[PDB]
Amino acid sequence: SPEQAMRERSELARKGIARAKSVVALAYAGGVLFVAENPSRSLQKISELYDRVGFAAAGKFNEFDNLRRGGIQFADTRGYAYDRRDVTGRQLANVYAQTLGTIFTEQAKPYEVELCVAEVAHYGETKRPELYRITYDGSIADEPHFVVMGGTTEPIANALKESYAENASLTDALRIAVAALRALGVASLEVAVLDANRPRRAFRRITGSALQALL
Amino acid sequence: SPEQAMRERSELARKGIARAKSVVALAYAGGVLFVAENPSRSLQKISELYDRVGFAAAGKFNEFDNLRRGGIQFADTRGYAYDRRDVTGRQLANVYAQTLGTIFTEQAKPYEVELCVAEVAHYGETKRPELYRITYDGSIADEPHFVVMGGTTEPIANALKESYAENASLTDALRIAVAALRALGVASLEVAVLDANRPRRAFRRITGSALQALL
Amino acid sequence: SPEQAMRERSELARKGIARAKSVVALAYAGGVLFVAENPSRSLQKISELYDRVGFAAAGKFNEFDNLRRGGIQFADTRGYAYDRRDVTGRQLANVYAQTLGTIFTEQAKPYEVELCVAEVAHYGETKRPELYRITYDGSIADEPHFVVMGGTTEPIANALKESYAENASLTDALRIAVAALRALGVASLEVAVLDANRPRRAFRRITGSALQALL
Amino acid sequence: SPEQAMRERSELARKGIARAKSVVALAYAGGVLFVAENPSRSLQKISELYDRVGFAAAGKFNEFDNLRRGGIQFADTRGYAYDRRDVTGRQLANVYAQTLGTIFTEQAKPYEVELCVAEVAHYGETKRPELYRITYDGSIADEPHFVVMGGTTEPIANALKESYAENASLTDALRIAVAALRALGVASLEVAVLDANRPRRAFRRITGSALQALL
Amino acid sequence: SPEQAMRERSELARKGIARAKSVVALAYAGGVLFVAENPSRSLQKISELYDRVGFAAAGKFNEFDNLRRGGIQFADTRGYAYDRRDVTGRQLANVYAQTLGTIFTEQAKPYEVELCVAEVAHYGETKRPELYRITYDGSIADEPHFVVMGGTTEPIANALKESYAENASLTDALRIAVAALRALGVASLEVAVLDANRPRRAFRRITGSALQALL
Amino acid sequence: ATIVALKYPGGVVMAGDRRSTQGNMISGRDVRKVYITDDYTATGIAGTAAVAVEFARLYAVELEHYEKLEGVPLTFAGKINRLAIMVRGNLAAAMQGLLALPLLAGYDIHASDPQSAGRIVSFDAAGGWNIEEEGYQAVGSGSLFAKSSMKKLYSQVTDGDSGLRVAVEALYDAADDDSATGGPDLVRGIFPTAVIIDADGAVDVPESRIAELARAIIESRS
Amino acid sequence: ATIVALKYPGGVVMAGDRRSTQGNMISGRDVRKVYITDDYTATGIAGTAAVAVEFARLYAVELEHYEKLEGVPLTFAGKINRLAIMVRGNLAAAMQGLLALPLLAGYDIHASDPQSAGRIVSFDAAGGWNIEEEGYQAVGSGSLFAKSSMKKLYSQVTDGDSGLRVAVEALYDAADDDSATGGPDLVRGIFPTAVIIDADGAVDVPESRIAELARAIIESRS
Amino acid sequence: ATIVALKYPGGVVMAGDRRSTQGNMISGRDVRKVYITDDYTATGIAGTAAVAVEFARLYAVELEHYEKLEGVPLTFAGKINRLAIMVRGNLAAAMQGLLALPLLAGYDIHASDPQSAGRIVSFDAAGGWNIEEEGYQAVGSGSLFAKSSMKKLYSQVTDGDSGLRVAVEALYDAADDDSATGGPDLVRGIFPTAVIIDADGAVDVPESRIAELARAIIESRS
Amino acid sequence: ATIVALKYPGGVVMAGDRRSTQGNMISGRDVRKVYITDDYTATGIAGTAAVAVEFARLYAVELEHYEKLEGVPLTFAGKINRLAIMVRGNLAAAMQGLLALPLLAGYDIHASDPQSAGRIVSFDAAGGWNIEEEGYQAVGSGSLFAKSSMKKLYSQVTDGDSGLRVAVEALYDAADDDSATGGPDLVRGIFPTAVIIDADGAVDVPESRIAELARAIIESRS
Repeated sequence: SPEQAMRERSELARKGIARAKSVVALAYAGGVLFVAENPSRSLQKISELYDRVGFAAAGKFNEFDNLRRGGIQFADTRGYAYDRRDVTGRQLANVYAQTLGTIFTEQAKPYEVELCVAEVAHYGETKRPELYRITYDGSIADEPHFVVMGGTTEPIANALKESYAENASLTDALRIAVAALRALGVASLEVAVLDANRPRRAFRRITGSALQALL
Repeated sequence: SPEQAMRERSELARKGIARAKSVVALAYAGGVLFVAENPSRSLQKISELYDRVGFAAAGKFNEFDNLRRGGIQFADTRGYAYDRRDVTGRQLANVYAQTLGTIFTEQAKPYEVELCVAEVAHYGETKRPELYRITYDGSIADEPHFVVMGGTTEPIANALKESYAENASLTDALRIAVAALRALGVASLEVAVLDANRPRRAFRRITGSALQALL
Repeated sequence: SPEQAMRERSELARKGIARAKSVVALAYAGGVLFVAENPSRSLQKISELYDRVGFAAAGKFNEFDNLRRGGIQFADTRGYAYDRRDVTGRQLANVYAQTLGTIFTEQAKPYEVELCVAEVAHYGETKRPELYRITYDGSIADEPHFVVMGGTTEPIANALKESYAENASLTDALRIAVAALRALGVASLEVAVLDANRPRRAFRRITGSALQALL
Repeated sequence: SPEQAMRERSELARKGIARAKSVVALAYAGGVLFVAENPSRSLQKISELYDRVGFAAAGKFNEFDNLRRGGIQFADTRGYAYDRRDVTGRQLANVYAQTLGTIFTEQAKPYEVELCVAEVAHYGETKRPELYRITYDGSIADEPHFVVMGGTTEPIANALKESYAENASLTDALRIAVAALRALGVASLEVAVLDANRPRRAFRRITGSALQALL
Repeated sequence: SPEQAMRERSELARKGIARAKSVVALAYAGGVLFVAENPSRSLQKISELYDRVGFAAAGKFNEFDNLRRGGIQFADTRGYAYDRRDVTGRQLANVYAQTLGTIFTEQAKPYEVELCVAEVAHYGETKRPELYRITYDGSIADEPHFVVMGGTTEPIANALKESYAENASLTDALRIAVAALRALGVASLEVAVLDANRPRRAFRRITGSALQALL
Repeated sequence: ATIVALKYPGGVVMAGDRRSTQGNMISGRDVRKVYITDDYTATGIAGTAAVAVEFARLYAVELEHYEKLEGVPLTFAGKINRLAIMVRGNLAAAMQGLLALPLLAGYDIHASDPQSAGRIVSFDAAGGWNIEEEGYQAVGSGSLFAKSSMKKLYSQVTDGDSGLRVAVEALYDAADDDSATGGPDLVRGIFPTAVIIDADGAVDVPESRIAELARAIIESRS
Repeated sequence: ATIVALKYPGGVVMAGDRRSTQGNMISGRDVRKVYITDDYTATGIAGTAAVAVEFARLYAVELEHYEKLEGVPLTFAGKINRLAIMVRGNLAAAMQGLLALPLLAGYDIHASDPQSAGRIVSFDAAGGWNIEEEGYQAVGSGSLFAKSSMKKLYSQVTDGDSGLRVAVEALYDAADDDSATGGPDLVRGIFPTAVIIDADGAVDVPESRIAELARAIIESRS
Repeated sequence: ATIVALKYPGGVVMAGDRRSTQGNMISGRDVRKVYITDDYTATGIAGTAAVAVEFARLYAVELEHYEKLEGVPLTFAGKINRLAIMVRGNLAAAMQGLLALPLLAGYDIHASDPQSAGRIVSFDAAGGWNIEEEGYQAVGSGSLFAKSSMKKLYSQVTDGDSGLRVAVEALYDAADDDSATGGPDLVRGIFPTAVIIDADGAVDVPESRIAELARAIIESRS
Repeated sequence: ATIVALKYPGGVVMAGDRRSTQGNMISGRDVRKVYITDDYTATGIAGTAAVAVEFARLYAVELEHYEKLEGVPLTFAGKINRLAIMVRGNLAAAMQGLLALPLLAGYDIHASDPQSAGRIVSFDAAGGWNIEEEGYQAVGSGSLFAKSSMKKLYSQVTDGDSGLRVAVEALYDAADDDSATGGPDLVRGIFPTAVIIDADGAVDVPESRIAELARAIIESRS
């Protein structure tokens, strides 16, 4: 009976993600903001993939770390084979959806992860940021405003469905997301942005007293 | 018991397609018209395969995206090996039926997709358009007037079985199909045509205010 | 039913580690201290991996001996390919988490082991020691003060959660850990340190009358 | 259910060894003494592996004969690759534990054997003999005085736990072990020693009237 | 449950051999005597392997014919690689035990055969003949006087346990074995000897009127 | 055989001769060596008709295959990289006597200044490529004579017609100096083929315009 | 072709000429041979534009790929080892007529004395590498003339401007002695390219500074 | 290039010169060719800096890898066998023009007589090895002159200082007779490098001791 | 290099010289070329120390491995067959300049007549082997002189001492005629090495017996 097996694998994966912590991504005036609860400075939940593409994940660390390494390898090979400007976040989201669907179907235990891919416009260009959410079974959805993954997402999703303001500042957006995650100081928080104003590499981490000032 | 397993796999696939959205293809005076409900400008349900061959699908995005990439690869290789005029939509429909039957039989989970292949006549020639419908188990059927896939198809099939007029204009056919899908503005609609009047490449997308005018 | 199989494999592994003896790792002023109960001078539970990286394990001897040999091979290859200063304990902990997760998922019987990786700062540098704990299913956690593995860990964990003093001496820390394991003379005890004051290789064993004096 | 399968395989192996005959190894003043009940002069239970390493086994003949041939091959290759003095009994005991654990886990039927590896000091050196016992599932233990394998071992283990005298003579130790096995003349007994006084090869068999005199 | 499967496979093999006919091997003054009931002059149960090694079997013809061909190939290769005098019946019995154990464990149906290997001394030498019995599961036993395989063996085993005389003549031994099999003329009997008096090849068949005279 | 390319304000022009030779024997009089490969690029290989048509066919298939898979066309740098990979994967066969050196002309639509968006790329035997900065380039056996003619005539180029005229005159000079290059054939009516790429795309130049330009050059030199 | 590198107090400077040749024929006048590969290193290969740009592209991809996977940049010794592996994996092709010998310049930020943190590494055909201790190095066909000029001029280097001036003068002497190296072109306005690496990172030197320095050298030699 | 090794009562000493050459051209003045590979052994390869450092790096990695896996260091015979395997696995490349012949010096701690525990092992091109019994050995292009000098000077060796002095004098004689070997450079202050291995382990000899010994030899020969 | 073997009533004796050469240059003075391989056989290879020791090491490992697996030692014919396989598997390398031709001496304990149980086996380049029937054999570059000396001296052999004396005298004659063979060195005290195999097994001959025999031969020839 395929339907029973599919239901059980889905239930296992959704229990796995339900016991994890929450990471939220928000589109603001200068790009995309990543905020996650991470009491460890050594195991990171947010990373960069290419010049204007960002990575975020929730769930089991080793599974999405393997996924992040594979995505970096794919992006580097594609950029070297064709050229740098020919690498977009849509291709990465598609390749992630294919590999997660294959893992869900063929492997003994599915991956208990939820992924998000973010892209920003190139330097000196005006384009709305894109957020893609990839689910454990391979479903891919395109989100215009924000993505919430991990833990209990309904209260955070409501606290962000209200009070979200387009073209907000970095400080206001950071405060808003920090408020929404409670439905946390410099420690236990991992924060990164994709800065559209940067010439080539848009990814940078906000750590230490610089993060303290903006809170 | 093979019969129980086949029944369960068929039921799983038909539930999968039943929860998806509807895409309809119609033959009109200038070729073939593709109309689908798609609230995303980034993940496309309608695509081209070769110079006069079109692609449409319904169901899980990653599965039919993989199928579309494979069909493009097959058509390009065949056109380069023999020549361009030796590539027809019948061969593509046959290769799709073979691969869907193999997936339905050998793989753990069948593909929850429904495909349609459309071809138009070459430039300066008169030939009726052909529509092929390929089903998840590999069944292939040839349709003379229209194909409806995805969601609940009986009311749409009736609303098109009536009011369909051969040799209709682009505007009338577009309005008729938009009416039939309701049994939707510029957003949430993906529209493409196969234009028989074009010299080589018959595929073109109707987007923005140009689509707004024709509604 | 995947959930029943996962529960049974986890129960088997946790029974396996529950019947083993206890090893504890503690961060002190001069580095990291390893103390384990081992009545055999011939089969060792504590080993070195690289210049500033240490290894400790609990459970079935042959499984973690195989893991230790694989980690030594990985560290030596990485150090030769890039350079020596480019090898850290984080990479080893990640590779151990990946291999333990793969063994837990694909193999007939999971490994009944618990691992700990310790690193200290390079010579003439000031950095807090890091302790990583890797669990049989592949979970990786980062511990700031101490790690207790094997046997009954709750009483030892309490006896160390109290009386632990940062920047303690070697003698005081050794006495404290020896006291905590009881919740043992020169024989039946294996003791090693990672000495941050050493120029290149930080690992050394304390055996014989030298261990007797420090007790 | 992995626990039921593991229990059944363990029960099968322990029944298999329980129906076999007993072999005992004892450390005396001149090395290690091997005494086994063997009514056949043609199928041997005791063998040599390298210059100072000995082999003994109990259970099914073909399984431990295959193990003995593999150990001889491993020791010869290691001695030729590095050098002769770099081959110890610890490496052989470890390789036997790994292969027995792999057979217990992956194969349809586990091996119903129990192995013992003995080493003595090199010529002109003083070091206590080492006895390693390897069990069918891959468990390895280090024994200081004696090892008893096969049949009913508790009465023999008691009859040797008493009356065992360190630094005993060959004749006294032989008589003591012959007495302990009863809880047997020249026929039905296989006797060998590892003689630490020999220059290179320490293994020699005691057969015929020479064995008769020492009884 | 491994124990149930092992019991069923053993029961199947022992039923298979129980329905076959009996072959007996006896050591006499001039070597080894083979006597079997065989109404066919075309399918032989007794064969030679090397210069002084003989083969006998009971059970399914094709299985032990395959075993006999493999043993001939092994003996010929070993004799050519090292030399002729380095091939003994012990090695053949060991290789047969290994292959029968592997077939019993890995294959779907075990072999329903029982084998016997006989060797005699080289020309101008005095050594007692050796008889090895190999059982379907791979058990190997060494017999000093006689081996009985196939059919009901207890009455034949008693009729030979009595009246057996060492250093008996060919005629007396032949008559004794012919008497013991009844618990048969020139037809329905296959008779061969290993003649220790022959210079190189000790195997010869007794057929026709020469067998009639000796009865 | 000679192909020339030059840049004018607002676009680029490429033209080649029509002769194929087997030693000293004329084997073809109507060879086409310049092909439109996509909407904004054209390629020219100095060689036989089959090599030029086959290389252009494979390159066009690769470009359209990418455009269909990804939904967008490649950038100009990506096209250069793909062509360089194809050229590099033929070095052993080139040293075995079958060497094809292409010349690429294109219009970059993502450049900030549209009047300087024309591009010319040349390749060497080892597979290396260079973007040209002087305004003209030539490949083939008469390439040195054509380049020396363009060096003196390039000051007259101000738009598409002047560039076409200078390209035809450079091909005429190459034919005048090298016998493997064919000149305008007035008896048979065969003239060089040209392609013009501008902001609207690559189009083939009609034969009568080239014929009138060549006749004016011939009467000027008489 | 010649690339020079020299160490000054607080950093390092690297510069190369702009000529490419095919035998005795000048094939390029604007070749760039020095590329910034990461925030603190630069590489220079004496050869064609394509080889230099492709080798630099592959090396930069490798360095950034490691930085993204591991979270930290490689040490200077790790960068040398990776470059040496890439150079070694090309020896058969180099003896087949395609030899690329790179020169590496960098700034080590983990050194204890920041005023001597500049590094220069050279490579040989077999793939061997050496860290230089004299303060300057040169590769290419005019490398001996440039090295003999720096041997006499190195006593004047006290900071970044003096080092840049001495590097430009050494390239001028190499061009004066060897015809495969191009000198400053005053008619066309083409000058050598330079990179300066210090504690703030590797930056490209503007063309007008090099132009003024070259003009002062030319008037001095007149 | 020349490396010398000699045995004294209680240990062994090994020293090499600092020159690297490309034909008749001096390419390096500070090459180090003697490296400590473990606590009681040192290796010297007569060649470029990269070959010596890379061979020593691989051999040290192999020795430490065994020590970490097995818990004990290899015996001296096991170390010789591993080195011989590495040397043998390079014969085709050596006949292809890249030949590296190492010299091994060590102290055996498991010998019964500690005053004769020093060892010297040489290798040939085919990969064969010999333990030396005369008390000294030399490899390189000046090895014959150095060996003939040690044959006459070896009677003066009674301890570590005498052995170091005789080794420096043998290197001086090799430099005096062969131009690929560099002598002591008093203008630049560059001297040969030496290693001493005794019962306490292998240590590097400080540069000032070698400098004073070389200066005394030079004043003696004046 | 020369190894000799001869049969006496009750056993066999084998002896070789101590010189290794690299052309005309003496490279070794203490080479051992005869090794005991098991309790009743000995092998001698005319070549360098490493080849002899390595071939003997591999052959001894093979013989002991068989003895441990099977429980009994191989017959003499089986030992010859295994040695012949090892020799045959080296013909291409031998024609590549690395040729090792062994000589085997042994005592057969299963022979019916113990006084004629000594055996001598020689090998050729192709891998063929022959059991010798004349009573003596020699391999190496002085083998012809040694064989011609044994042909005249073999009538004096009646037991082990006479055989040892005749073997030493044959080696002395080979050294007297061929310069690649070393004679007895009275200044350094180095003498040939010998092995005697009889019914009790193979033993090494002490150096003082060989020294006294060689001194008596030298005084006889004076």
